[PDB]
Amino acid sequence: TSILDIRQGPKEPFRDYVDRFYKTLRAEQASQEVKNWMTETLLVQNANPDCKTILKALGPGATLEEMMTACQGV
Amino acid sequence: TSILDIRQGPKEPFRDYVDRFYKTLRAEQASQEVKNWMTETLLVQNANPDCKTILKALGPGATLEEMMTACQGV
Amino acid sequence: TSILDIRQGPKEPFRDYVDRFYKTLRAEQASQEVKNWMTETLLVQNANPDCKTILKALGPGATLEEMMTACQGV
Amino acid sequence: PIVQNLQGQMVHQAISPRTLNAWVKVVEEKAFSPEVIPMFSALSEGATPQDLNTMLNTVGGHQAAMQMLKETINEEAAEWDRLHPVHAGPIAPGQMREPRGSDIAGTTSTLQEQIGWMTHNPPIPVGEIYKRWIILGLNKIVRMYSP
Amino acid sequence: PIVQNLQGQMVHQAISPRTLNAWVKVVEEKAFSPEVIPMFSALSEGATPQDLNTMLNTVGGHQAAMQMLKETINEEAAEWDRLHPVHAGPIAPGQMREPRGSDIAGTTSTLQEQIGWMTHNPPIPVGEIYKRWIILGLNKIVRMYSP
Amino acid sequence: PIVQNLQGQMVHQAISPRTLNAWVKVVEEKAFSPEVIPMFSALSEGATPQDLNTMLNTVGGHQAAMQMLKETINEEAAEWDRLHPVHAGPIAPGQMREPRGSDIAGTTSTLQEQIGWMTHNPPIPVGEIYKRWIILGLNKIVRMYSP
Repeated sequence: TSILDIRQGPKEPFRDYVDRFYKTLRAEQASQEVKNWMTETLLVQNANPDCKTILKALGPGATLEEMMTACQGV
Repeated sequence: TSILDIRQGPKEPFRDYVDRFYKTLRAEQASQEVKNWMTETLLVQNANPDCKTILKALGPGATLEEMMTACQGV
Repeated sequence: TSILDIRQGPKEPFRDYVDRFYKTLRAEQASQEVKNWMTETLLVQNANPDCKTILKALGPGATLEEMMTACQGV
Repeated sequence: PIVQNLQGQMVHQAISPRTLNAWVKVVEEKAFSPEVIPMFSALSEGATPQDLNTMLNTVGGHQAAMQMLKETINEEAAEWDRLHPVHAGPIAPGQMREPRGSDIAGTTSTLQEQIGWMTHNPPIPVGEIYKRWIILGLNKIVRMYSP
Repeated sequence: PIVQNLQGQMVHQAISPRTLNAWVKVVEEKAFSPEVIPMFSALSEGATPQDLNTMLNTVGGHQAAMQMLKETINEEAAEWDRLHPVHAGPIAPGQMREPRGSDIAGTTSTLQEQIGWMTHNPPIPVGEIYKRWIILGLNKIVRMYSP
Repeated sequence: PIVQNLQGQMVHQAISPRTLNAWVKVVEEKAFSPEVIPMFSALSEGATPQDLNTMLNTVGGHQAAMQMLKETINEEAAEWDRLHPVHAGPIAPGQMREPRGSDIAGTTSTLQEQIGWMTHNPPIPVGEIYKRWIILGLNKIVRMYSP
């Protein structure tokens, strides 16, 4: 399965999705800079509308514990 | 469970009761002399009437193999 | 789950509750003095009315074996 | 633990994983049962304070008991400090310092310090002092946890 | 790990498969539970950075946590480099180089280099520095993964 | 593998059955998963080419992958021979011969020859060259077997 095919379900907790992401990211062998680009970009983009909304409110500069606690009720 | 609460059932073999007694006696930490007093006293006292009757006929001076073989049919 | 969310049921033995408390207290990393404050305070406060009543009668200075034997029938 | 090497000296060697796991498994299976105390005693043969905190800290479950024990260990330690006052004047360059309750509990002492005391001549049995506190506190638990 | 040989010197010996498997099994069974930290600590006795990356890299599952840890290890490493600047002028022929955050993380250093630092006199405890970062990052995880 | 003996020399010792079985079990359980590569790497510590063919030949199942690997090992070996030409004139009596791709793959060399190269001064790391080919070929597999 390709990294672009990794997406969050409509009922799937973000948490279970983030695990899937760094597992697939774990099978990507690209430069770190590209993998940083993938992190800030693709993760949020394939996140579900309800959490996506939430993550837009965190702004930039956000870290994984704060994202992970931010989308917990969703 | 306290040692005073250890008693023989009306259908319970003595044997199964004597096992319970030295297990609970095993969790008592008292002087040996007191534990000797408990042995000759409490064991017979909380024994069932049918075996109790039997044990009264053994008299004093009796040892555990003879008590244990004495109340076997009961 | 947060330490403030740890509370005793209306039918739950205190014992099962105290176990839950020092497990959650085991995941708190605060200074010892604060954790002492939590011990004397929060434990009794979220204890059920029937045992709570009991614990009020022990007064202060009480230790865990005496609390644990005090709320046993409740 | 501190064990004797082939050469004929006392050196520290680490405790084994299937020893660790055997300690875990005992606790899992027999909880507060009395057989735990001889069992403990055998598996604590030649053990350090440091190894004894490791064994206590690696418990899961029975946290009411684990707290009661801790508090017994500190009481017994407070009592060590009471009974044995600190000694007169400054510590000699030629000598090493006397232990406190917290050195016996392993807390304020380092491993090399724990090896100094035990390997030195006369040796001091800081394991056996903690061991009695553990066994004493084990009696407290056993007596309480009887139903 | 780097262990003491019978002859009385510190030499490297490989870690054992049933030690490896015991590390695996702990993680399988107790996931993020606190008992994992003393357990880790015992099984990391005398361990190298290289062995510590081996243990972290051999995890399966819990990849969100594994990434959070990585990122904590790099933060703690970035902080090592910040706090300890590089030293004045060229490296002496008679001496060996001071470590960076990445040498502590095992990344930029070789095994023989990791043995140089630890076995040399004075020795530098690059294991214990990584160990705190691991334990610190373990606290982060434990606190998050509390429900 | 070639291990260091107590006397302080490098001697060959055989690999253990529960090591062998642990290799088998990894492959059984985690198939093409990435954790297989650090795992491999640990269990290949101090290993010979001969031991590495033993490990590859003892696989059951996943024969499409096993063939892809073989063919990668030969490609990487063909590349070794290309990059490193044979040396000028006849082989010296005082010296031992340079390896080819097939000596690295273990095929054309004997064990005593594999021990000559590794134990001799300078030593040549024919294990580590095969190891990269194995890891490289492992990447090929992992990337393909991603779904």
